[PDB]
Amino acid sequence: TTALVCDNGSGLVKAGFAGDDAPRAVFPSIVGRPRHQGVMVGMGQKDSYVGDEAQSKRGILTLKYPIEHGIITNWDDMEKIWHHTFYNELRVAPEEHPTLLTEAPLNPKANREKMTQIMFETFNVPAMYVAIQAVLSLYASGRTTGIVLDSGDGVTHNVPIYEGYALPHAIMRLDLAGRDLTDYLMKILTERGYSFVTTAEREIVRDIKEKLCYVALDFENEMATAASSSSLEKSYELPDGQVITIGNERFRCPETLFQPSFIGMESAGIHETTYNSIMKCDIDIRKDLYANNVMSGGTTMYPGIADRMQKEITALAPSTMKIKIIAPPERKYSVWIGGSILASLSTFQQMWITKQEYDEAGPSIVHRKCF
Amino acid sequence: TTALVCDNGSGLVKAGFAGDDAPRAVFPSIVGRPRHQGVMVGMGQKDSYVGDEAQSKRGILTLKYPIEHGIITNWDDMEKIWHHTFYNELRVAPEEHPTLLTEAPLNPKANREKMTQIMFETFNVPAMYVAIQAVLSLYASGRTTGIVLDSGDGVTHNVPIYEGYALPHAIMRLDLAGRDLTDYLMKILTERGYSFVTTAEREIVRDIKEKLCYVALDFENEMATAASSSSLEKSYELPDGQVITIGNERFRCPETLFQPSFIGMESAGIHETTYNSIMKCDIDIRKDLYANNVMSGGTTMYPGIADRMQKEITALAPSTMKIKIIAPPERKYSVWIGGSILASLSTFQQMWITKQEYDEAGPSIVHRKCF
Amino acid sequence: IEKPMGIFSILEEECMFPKATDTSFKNKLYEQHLGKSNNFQKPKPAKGKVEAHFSLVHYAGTVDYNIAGWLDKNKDPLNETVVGLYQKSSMKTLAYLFSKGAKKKGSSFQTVSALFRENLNKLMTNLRSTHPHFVRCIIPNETKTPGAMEHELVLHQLRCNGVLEGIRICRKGFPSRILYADFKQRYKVLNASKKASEKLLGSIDIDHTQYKFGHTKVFFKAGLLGLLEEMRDD
Ligand SMILES: Nc1ncnc2c1ncn2[C@@H]1O[C@H](COP(=O)(O)OP(=O)(O)O)[C@@H](O)[C@H]1O
Ligand SMILES: Nc1ncnc2c1ncn2[C@@H]1O[C@H](COP(=O)(O)OP(=O)(O)O)[C@@H](O)[C@H]1O
Repeated sequence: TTALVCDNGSGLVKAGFAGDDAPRAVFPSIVGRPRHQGVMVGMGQKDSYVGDEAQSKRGILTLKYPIEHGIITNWDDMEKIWHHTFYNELRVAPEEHPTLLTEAPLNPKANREKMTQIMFETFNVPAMYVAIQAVLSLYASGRTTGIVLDSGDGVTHNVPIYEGYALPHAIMRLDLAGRDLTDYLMKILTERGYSFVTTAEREIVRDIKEKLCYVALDFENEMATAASSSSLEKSYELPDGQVITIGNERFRCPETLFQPSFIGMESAGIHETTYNSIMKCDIDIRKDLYANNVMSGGTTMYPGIADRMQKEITALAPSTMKIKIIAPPERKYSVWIGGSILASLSTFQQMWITKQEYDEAGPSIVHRKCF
Repeated sequence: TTALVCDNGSGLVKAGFAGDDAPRAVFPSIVGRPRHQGVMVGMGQKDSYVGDEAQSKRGILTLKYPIEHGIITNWDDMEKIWHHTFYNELRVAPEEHPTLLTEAPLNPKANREKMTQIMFETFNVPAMYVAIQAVLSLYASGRTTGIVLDSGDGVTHNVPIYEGYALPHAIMRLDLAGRDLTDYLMKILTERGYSFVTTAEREIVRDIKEKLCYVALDFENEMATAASSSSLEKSYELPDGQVITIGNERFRCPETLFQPSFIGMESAGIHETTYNSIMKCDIDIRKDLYANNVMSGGTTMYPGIADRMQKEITALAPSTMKIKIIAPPERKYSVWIGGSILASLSTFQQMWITKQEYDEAGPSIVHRKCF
Repeated sequence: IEKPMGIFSILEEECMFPKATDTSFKNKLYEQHLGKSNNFQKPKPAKGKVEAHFSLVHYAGTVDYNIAGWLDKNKDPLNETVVGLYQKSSMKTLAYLFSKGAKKKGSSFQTVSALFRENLNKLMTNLRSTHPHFVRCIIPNETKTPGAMEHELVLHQLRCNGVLEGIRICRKGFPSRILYADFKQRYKVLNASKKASEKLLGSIDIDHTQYKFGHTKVFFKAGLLGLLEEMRDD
């Protein structure tokens, strides 16, 4: 029967049925709890909202993402997330549906294990499987070679793949992603007088980031320009009026990805880690990797990011190599799309982990080639 | 019916039909196997590439020449090579085709024995025969007397022939050939900063050797010249840009053939082994041999090798004999050409080893004058 | 052809896969089926025909197929925004395009073989809900000369109609179900009802394997009456 494809990630849970063309249900992976006491008896306030309901009730809740950097920290909230997904967003008994789960590379094995165990005990699925987000992202792009630069809300990784073979020793995980950009924007928005501190208004800041920010092709020129003119200021109306204006910030914020020093990190920028991951691969496959820089995840959705990315990585690479950047317009869902594609295969229907098999071999089965 | 001429050699399998003018199929005699694990299911990745397929998939394979020095060391990969040759390169059922095979002189007896046995059991040819590469290379040159200096990729041997008679007591085999030159070049390329260690990039080094290297007429003068000027430096672009430049190495590398001490061998150089092979023959035939030095094999294809060869062997020989060196412009295929010529004959059509005969007398029939 | 990992399933996989090619399809087919089945088998290079790629056997004999083009012939991703355009057009095209999640495929996973195997089962069920009858209009001759016929051409109509398969399935059992009416009168010539049948059968040298008279008629393999045909005459 049909298989389920739940791509957790941070920030956004996106689920749907295998074989479909887009995730049916998409909502923020947060859990809220009231933080005042409530006085209207008979209102029957529940004790913890979740998803879009919490996102609507923000004003009186305290929101807590149960996934920090690709890893799950609060397991009970994650179970609430999954249960809400299955029983409300998809409205389907998970009793008879093999589900496909995703996770970033280089994660604590305990994460994946406990994930498997909860899936088989609490929800009691018939089968399951855990896939690497980047491989699925490659699937969705109809490629079979090329490094993929996924950058979700919590983590950022490069995976070089060639002829369907992955070179694990060249995988580069980096813990800079949309949440960090949101925080840095919250910080640099103070110097205009705007102060957002609440977990609620962090969402306001995230919206501001998704609407106004953009990558600048040349940082110094854009800085000097914003200094001289004012053709870069754009306004924005908050949920209570009182429009605000941001200028330099619009491209200061996402610039972090290329100069992580802005937030005190020491690691190299996006382009730099990409080029390094290239150079770690064997010399015979570097031209194709140069030609097939796939890009996915919501953080790669900035206006101008592909052009700046191309310029930098061109400056690093030799001059006789063709640099291309595959940036589809729906790339925010490429992981889920590739997941649906893979789950819909038949040559895949023998890679699942059967409930019986797990009962036979325990949650240690995941690391085994029942991967 | 048609006969097949499969010249195995090291480094390069070259096959074709008897009577033709050039081998139809020519491809590197290697067998690659993936060395990563592969993650994209449904790719149906085969488990062992071979030939040009592997030469193209180099970046993710580990290449294994199944012929070390004229001798076959891994029989399963050699069987894969033969099977691929027949069924894909020539696309011909070997059931109804006598095949001609070649091997160097002074090889393990079990080599040709097991070769015949496999050819008769696995592929089930009607007949076959094993010839000496040097005799064929003489056939192709339209000669009937003269030392032939075949220097393939794995082995180097001299065979003096006169009036169609071979003098076996003077056959001089030496185990220095193109593969060792490639390795020595890999070594001395370090002292410039370039490091190639992978079996894949040994092929890159081989290409560099085939393109840039050449033999110096006078080693000391060329060394001093490369020291003084820079008119010898030439560049070369690797498969990912990053052009390199090599100077002294261009003639340092193939100089080994004349000074094996460079790679720590004790035997004499090419010119000197040739002269010795001459001197071991009867005094009455030495002038013709002096006049008819033949050269075959890809390693004898360096720019300038014939001139240096002539100078050296002239210095060794008396001053009244005339020294000549027959270096045709296609000498790389002289073995296959001579094989086609010989197989096309009819005075030869009774030298084959009929499968019935082998079934009657076992693989020991090879050494028996059914040669 | 129809089960999971069958030919149609594999063709669907290759219509989904990123960089599939005819050669990859041929390989996947072989590695999934060759040797590991009996119906599926290798084509035979002969007869000057251009290219066969895999040979199947049916009730109407064996047949080998050519694979070049099956991939780009089967993929048909139906766009959706343009179908909305059609629904909102002003002609009567919208009359066709008038407007659960489980087992419904995406507008990017559409494939011809799927719709085939769907409506084919629609038939094979609504027809399974109805009593069958059969007629096989042969053409016995190339031209219009009645009465005269050639075998080989009607031999083809034999297999395309597969009536020889019916005669074969009824042929490896007891094809001859006959009463006593002619049995007694044609077999009394060696030993001149039910017990009379037992007498007339035990006396003309037949073993009790290749026949059976249950309670009304006697059942016979074909090739045994011919044995009697020449012997029940004297
Ligand atoms: N248009 C946009 N511009 C910039 N950033 C965006 C945009 N849309 C989403 N994002 C960021 O990307 C994140 C969503 O990425 P996603 O791929 O859902 O992450 P994950 O894979 O962890 O779920 C959000 O947290 C948001 O901050
Ligand atoms: N143009 C060239 N210059 C120098 N060396 C060459 C050239 N072409 C081929 N070679 C060397 O010769 C070898 C091929 O010789 P070949 O006669 O095919 O050997 P074999 O008879 O063992 O197959 C290769 O390994 C290569 O290193």
